[PDB]
Amino acid sequence: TELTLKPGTLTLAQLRAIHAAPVRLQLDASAAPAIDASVACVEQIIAEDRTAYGINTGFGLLASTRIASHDLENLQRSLVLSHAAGIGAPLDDDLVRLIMVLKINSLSRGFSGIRRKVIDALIALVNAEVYPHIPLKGSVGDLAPLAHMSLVLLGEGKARYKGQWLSATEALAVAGLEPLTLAAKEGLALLNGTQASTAYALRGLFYAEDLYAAAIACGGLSVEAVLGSRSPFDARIHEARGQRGQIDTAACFRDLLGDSSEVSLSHKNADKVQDPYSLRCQPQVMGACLTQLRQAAEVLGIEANAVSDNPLVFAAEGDVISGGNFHAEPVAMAADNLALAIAEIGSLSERRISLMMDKHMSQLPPFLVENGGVNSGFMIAQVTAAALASENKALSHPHSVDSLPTSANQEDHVSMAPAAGKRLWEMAENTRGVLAIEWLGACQGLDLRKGLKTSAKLEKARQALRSEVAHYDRDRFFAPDIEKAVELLAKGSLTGLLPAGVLPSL
Amino acid sequence: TELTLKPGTLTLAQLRAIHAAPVRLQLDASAAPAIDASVACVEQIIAEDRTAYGINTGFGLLASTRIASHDLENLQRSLVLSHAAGIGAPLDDDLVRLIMVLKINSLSRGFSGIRRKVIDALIALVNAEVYPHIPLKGSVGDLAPLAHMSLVLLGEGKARYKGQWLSATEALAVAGLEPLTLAAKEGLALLNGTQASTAYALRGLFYAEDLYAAAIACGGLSVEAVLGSRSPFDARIHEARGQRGQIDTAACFRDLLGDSSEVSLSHKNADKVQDPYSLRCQPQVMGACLTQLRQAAEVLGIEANAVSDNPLVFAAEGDVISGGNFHAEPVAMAADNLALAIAEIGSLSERRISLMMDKHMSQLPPFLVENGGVNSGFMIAQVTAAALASENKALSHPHSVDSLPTSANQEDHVSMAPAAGKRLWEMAENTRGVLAIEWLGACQGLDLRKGLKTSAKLEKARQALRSEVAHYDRDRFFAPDIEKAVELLAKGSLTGLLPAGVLPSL
Amino acid sequence: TELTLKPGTLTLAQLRAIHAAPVRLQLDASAAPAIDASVACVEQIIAEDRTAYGINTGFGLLASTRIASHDLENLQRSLVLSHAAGIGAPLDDDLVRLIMVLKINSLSRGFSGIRRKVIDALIALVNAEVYPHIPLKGSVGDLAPLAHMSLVLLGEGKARYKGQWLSATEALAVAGLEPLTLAAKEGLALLNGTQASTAYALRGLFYAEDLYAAAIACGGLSVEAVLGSRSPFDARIHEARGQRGQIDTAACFRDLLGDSSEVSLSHKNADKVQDPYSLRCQPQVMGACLTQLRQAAEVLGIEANAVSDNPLVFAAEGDVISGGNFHAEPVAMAADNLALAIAEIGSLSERRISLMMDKHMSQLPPFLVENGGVNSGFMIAQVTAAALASENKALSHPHSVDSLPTSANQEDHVSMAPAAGKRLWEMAENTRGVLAIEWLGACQGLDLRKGLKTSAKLEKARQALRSEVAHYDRDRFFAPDIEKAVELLAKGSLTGLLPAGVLPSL
Amino acid sequence: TELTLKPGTLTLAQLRAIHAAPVRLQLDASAAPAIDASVACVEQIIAEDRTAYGINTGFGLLASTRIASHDLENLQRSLVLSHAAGIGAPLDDDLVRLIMVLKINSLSRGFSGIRRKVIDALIALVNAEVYPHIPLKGSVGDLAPLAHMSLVLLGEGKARYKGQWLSATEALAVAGLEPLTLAAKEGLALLNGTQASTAYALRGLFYAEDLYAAAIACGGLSVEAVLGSRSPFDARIHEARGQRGQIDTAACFRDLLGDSSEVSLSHKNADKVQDPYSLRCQPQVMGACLTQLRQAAEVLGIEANAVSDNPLVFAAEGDVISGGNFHAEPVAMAADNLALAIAEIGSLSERRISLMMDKHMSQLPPFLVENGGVNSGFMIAQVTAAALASENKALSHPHSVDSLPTSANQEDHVSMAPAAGKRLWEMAENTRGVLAIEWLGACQGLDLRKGLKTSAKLEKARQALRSEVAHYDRDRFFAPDIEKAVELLAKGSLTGLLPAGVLPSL
Repeated sequence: TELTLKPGTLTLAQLRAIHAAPVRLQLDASAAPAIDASVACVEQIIAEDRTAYGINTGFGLLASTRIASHDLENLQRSLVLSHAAGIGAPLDDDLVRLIMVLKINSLSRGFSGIRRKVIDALIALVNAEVYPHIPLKGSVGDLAPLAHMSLVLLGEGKARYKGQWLSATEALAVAGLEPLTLAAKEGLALLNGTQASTAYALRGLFYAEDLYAAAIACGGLSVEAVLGSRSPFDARIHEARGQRGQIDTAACFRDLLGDSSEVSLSHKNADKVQDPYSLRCQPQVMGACLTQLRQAAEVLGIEANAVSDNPLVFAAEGDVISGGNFHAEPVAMAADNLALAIAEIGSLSERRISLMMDKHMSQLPPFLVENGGVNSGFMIAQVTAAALASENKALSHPHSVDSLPTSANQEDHVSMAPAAGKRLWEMAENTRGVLAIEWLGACQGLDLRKGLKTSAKLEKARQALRSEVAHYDRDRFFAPDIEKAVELLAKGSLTGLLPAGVLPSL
Repeated sequence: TELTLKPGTLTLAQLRAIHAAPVRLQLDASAAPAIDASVACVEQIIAEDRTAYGINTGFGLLASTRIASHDLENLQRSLVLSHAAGIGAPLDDDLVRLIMVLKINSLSRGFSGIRRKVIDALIALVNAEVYPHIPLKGSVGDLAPLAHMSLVLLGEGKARYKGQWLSATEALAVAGLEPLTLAAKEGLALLNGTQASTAYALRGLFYAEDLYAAAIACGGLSVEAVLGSRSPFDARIHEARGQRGQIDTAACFRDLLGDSSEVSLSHKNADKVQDPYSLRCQPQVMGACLTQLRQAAEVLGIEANAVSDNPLVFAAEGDVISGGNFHAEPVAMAADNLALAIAEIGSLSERRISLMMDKHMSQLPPFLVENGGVNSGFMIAQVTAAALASENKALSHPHSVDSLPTSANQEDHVSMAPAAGKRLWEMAENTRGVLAIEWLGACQGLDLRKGLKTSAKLEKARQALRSEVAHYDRDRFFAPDIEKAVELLAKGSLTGLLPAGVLPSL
Repeated sequence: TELTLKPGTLTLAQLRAIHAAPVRLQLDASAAPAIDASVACVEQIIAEDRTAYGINTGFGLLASTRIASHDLENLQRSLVLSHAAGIGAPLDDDLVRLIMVLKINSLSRGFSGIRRKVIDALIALVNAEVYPHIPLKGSVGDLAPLAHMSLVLLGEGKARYKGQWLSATEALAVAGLEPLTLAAKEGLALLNGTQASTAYALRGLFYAEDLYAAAIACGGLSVEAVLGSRSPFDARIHEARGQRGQIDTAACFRDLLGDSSEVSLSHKNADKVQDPYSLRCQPQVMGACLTQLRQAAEVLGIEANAVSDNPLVFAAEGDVISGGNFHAEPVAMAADNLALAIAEIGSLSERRISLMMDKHMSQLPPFLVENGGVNSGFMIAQVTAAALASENKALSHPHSVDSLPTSANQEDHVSMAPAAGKRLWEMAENTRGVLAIEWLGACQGLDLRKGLKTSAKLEKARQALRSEVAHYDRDRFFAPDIEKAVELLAKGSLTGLLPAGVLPSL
Repeated sequence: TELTLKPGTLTLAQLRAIHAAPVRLQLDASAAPAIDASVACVEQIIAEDRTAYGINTGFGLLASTRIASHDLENLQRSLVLSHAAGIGAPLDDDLVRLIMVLKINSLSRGFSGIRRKVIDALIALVNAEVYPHIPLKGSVGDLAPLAHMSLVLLGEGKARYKGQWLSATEALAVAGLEPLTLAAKEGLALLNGTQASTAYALRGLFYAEDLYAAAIACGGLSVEAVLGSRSPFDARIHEARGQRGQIDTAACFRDLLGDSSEVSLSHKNADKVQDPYSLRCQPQVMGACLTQLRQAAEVLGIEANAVSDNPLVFAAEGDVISGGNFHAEPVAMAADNLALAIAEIGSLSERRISLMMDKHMSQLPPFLVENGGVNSGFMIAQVTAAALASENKALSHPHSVDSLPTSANQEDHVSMAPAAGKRLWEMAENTRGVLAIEWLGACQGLDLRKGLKTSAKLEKARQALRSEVAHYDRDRFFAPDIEKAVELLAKGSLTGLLPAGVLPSL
């Protein structure tokens, strides 16, 4: 993607694209005025020998002590070095890229007092596909990960280029840069903010959306496999409840299923025995999940565009004000909200798998295999789905309700947004595995309705899976089939079946 | 309140009023057409000897077995009796009233096929202030509590009138009624639905709103008590982040605090040392809480108006359709969302109490008492606040992520909405106790700034507390002071200070 | 019970008896030496004008400031008054009695420096059945509840006698007492300690034990009702695993079931189809629960006898030492351990109920009723059991992992033991309701095996229930049957069937 | 380690050694009788044309259908292939080795009916250091991971040798083996069992023990750094409480600290101001943790030796019995117990870090650095410790309280032991990072007490860290210091300071 960025206007679709693939960006000309004007306000404070906390002061004893020039340049470097105190595995380059772009976006709104040259150095790194090392853990909601990113600007730390670690000076040279020296306010502008928290949660959102889309297709396949009814999806039921998420979800099921299929007609008014809730309550459960993800997306899409550093520079009035926008509470809650959605998408899918395995409910052979007292079929795949779904219950415990006071009680309440967002990634792996197993089971069950077809889009879902995984004719090593179905889901194989304009970023 | 109900149009303010106090209601004339038309559709199915699941069938063996008249009347009674299988403490009358009104509202939209006479019998009970016994527990999201309510219509169960338990026949007579006999579809119309789940969560919402309002006033008092700054509330900071909850929250703080007060001016540019986050990040944390409660309120206000029984009768087309609107998933998630807000309101307040107790941070005597090596002052009240805030972490664990399959796997996924909503009530007691202690502490600390006043609305908060609880001059039995402050908060003493149009139902 | 107490030697059976019913106690003569000797050590410090923290110092500025006599008497009173800062519902008298006896026991070990006269005043209150008001909440693990108890000794607060609240002076007079004045160290000896935390957790233990016992009988009934096998209980299986809890649990099942019964013989080698895990894995699951409760009981039985105040007086060496025995961490963990046991007893029972409702698994009519397309039978009782079991998952979240720093970070890590123990009470109500429903279902199912009997002890369980609740012949109001079964379980109706010497306190 | 295994007698020290490093094992001669005798019992059933579930039956339709020879060999292979349905990252070789040895141990007790040749093939793989691929996820407590392990015996799947993946036939050849054909009962003997669950939890135990040991040394360093007292560790305090974990923990602190040190003497009766609980309540909190880990270790050490497959063969009586020993409930609870210990070790350490950063409490410069309004020192390392400690609260939510019914409700209650154990690994990473930061901080703080030494063993802890990480003289890139301290802890640098015979496996 090639982006001429109007700061503060990134959409969720643009954020998904940044998360998914490399970007080339530059600032729109309209960004220059406010960026340069907050720098000029900082420069005027210094030229006028005024003292402003977080501009030309120290910290602590010196918090309203105007320290001298000399000390102030070095102070920026000391802040980045000492604050780069994170730990844990390195983030992958896609996430590092997203964090860098979010930081560029926020700074480029012109309230932070950082030189346009420093912003353009971050842009050069993005454009060169040079990604600073950022460790996963340490932020309480994002001094440490943002300090690690910023090290490379100073010629410290390391960065990844074409999958290999480079020294910061080699990495800068790849991007056409040499090490920079920071000025007043720039250490705080780079280190204070919510961009790591927000990126972690946005990744969770995009995963939740991918899983929602796949679950509409998988659930439609499972309805067909067990001769379920389309009547639960009737628009009038959903209008009468009035829940938007459910209305839009039922509309997606109707789009994928259509009014009837060869399978449904071949079993006619089938419906003589009411469907289980894991089928018939899909609009209600998946709709609640959709509302939850939309809740979270609204908060996260704002936060991606937020001015989140401190103190803020209001050049139009000539004011520098210390507030609290670095506190990532809304991000932490958005991530905890997303956990409910990822968990319940998986729970409902796991119950549909269980239904398909139950001969009294599925109208299929037990465990979806012919010769069933000699073959186990899908029996243990169903157990794997149970294990994955169960893990998500404990993982749903909220992080936004915890806090510890850091630094002699001044940092006396924090968000825990990073932990909240990061756990969504593993929840999403769990739900993706459940859905992969459901996909496998429903395609197997439809195969056993010999020669019959489902709807146009659900046949595309069958064809996608059968390109890699064969019908289960007799017991064979099961796990490679699950692995392949998971990889197809992770690559977005089913996402394009969902109607446009339903999910926040799609 | 006197209400001429247009079904499906209840507002959150009206729901708060129903929850708070008795009501007298009647249906608007415009409700009659659809109510009577879905009854006529049911009557036409029976007159035409057609068979329709959930109208004139049995269940199970007989699910598409048109059973005879005789059996069908008795079947309604057998359903109510057998389904009234709840357990636990009786609900209070305010909550029973809310459940009854929600059921009236939903049925009166005309999609359920229940006689207007049966709806008007529920209305007569409400109007007579006769409240069926409903036990707290048993629903998985609301057959059992709604069956208990419905017993009284049949002359079974018991009901409360002027605080005393009456037999159902005495209770009906108070309301001008005699026992009714139910018709086709009416047992399911009464028992299926989400009204208990929704009422439990609405009570949680109203509590969360009450606590939000009180926390703006308490936090403003604490800012003043410790000589905190107003600069964190500056509108430009909040506009620059762009989070609506935070913008509106900072506007509330500015309204209550004003630009300056005698206390703030008497300590002038005070601000020489940055405020702790529990003060300066109030817009960010309380704003995240406000967004969360607004999230939940949107879902709950829709659900209060929802058609939530099954099967639904679409008289305009002549269709009866079985779906899943009884599944309370969105309510369960809304309640889990509210838990985050109630917990974090309390956590932030508890940190402000801790700040006030800390002589290095408060600019007040340790533990808010004079003669402090002989007097303990607020030391153990602060511990009580810690205990209450801590309990809310475990209580925040979500219920919406659990389910058990009931009835031979047909009821194979449920919401757990009742448990999700009910736990909010105790969370709210915990946060109310924390805020009561904060109120006490900040008024004590302001008293120690001898003769100085805070802003107009915050002085009203001081006066409200000091009408019941004196300045703490020397150690005395502490707990009665906490009890009185809690009761004042529970009665809404501080709610009217908040600007109108901020909280969903206010 | 009449007890001549050798301090520090209370057994779990004695603690159960104290919890269950009134007591009359006196100290054994052998207690006097150490009690009076630690008082004499305190008196010698004061006579020698020495200074000892927590004996004759203030707190804070004065922590190693020997304050004068005068101030020291008043200081004790100020501590009790200011520390009585709890909130919430009053504890019931049984729990208050247990707390008082635990405090008597701990102080009477002679390490606390409190006059024997003050200990004997607490004993007089117990013996007179006069129970101070103690509010439920406020301790973080037990200054506030122990301060509330202690108020009555000073003629403050209130106390319950024959179910009515009395002023402290009337309450003291009932016990033959007049208000006391405390001496050096006595305020801390009364207020510091773990007795409320320990009592809350002991109540949880006793409930868990009661539920374990009832669950062996209910599970044996359910095995019989569905024609399950006795082979899973064979001692050789359990010896081969080697887990003690499971060995002892299987021995209990064999004792209650016997080698065969009329029902089992009438269905002979029945066993042709393997039993579900909720039957066949009872030794494994219930055994894990038994080990967990034994874990907790070992810790709690020690803590009931612990010296838990501070500073401690070692009269034999002449030393007063400040440590940390008031920290209730081990109690908090014991309570969290008990939560796992209470939850899993309930989960396994709920699955046995579900099995009995499933015609494909139970060999009984669906929902345990004859005429089943017209009668719903136990269908909604099973839903109530699901709701109760589900609630226990969230309630199992541990409290021992939380802490907040109280009082300017000196009280910088606390246990949250009170919250951990108290939540067990509601978990136990939930599991008791599940077991009540299982009891009802299995007796109903056995009735449907017309004229057949189970084993001697399981017939006693049937007779106990059928004395209050009839066979379910046709749909009727269900809930009163659940209520009666719960009350029978709460009264210990099934406990006496379990072999002696299995459960810690039984 | 070279082991002549007496089955069923492995100690926790031996299990630690197996987990830590390669092993060479053979069975003791005394193992042969029972192994061969249960095979002969299986052979006698087949020779006698008897039918025995799980020996010579099918499953399902055929569960008491004696299927023919032919089908029975192939049935073993079909079970392994179809059951190898796990997903997720491959286990590391140390854990695979532990699982293999636990399976060898359990089978070699002679109750499973599997040929000694098959056991010796697993032994050959261990001895050759050839480790089957086992994916992390899928078991609900261990068909799938044990099926994956077993694939390699049949010449399927893959195995790791010298860090590289080999085909199963190459891997077998490395071990001197060719593919095997399984006999009656052998597929179930290999696949049923608790060895993966038990290995996952044992790894958690060993980590918890390593962290306990490191935390005694780190906490002793922190006591010294802030001039804390040794009086809290006095044996008489701990004897008077009577909790064993606390007694043994205080004895460990006394051993490492000694009666006095140069630092403690140089500050003399220092003690004039009481230490915070994070120091003075170390015996109480760490002792509760020790009891918890000992609880868990007792259960896990039994389970490592358990006969956990099914059905079991009792050759002495000639009986084959189906029970439930594959249900890993006790392991799941042991793992949840360990979570409390790992969490609270980390919480207490994080509070000691916070104490060291607080100039009002530490008697050290703020943030442990000289020149502190220009240098940030340990400020953000402390934030990293807060983040890690906080994550452990949510991760402590129990898995043993969840279950889903798998396979048409026969598998109707499961343990979730694998998830319970696996999450301990990440909890341990979190607590290890906290302790690494504490180690760094306390060594820095002691350095600032110029030229003074602590005790003999605590100086060894200082020397170990200072071999890799220098004194923090001025701000520098912080994170590499944390990384090095974590690696030293992970390698057991501090474990050998703890007295022997305290921790279960040490």
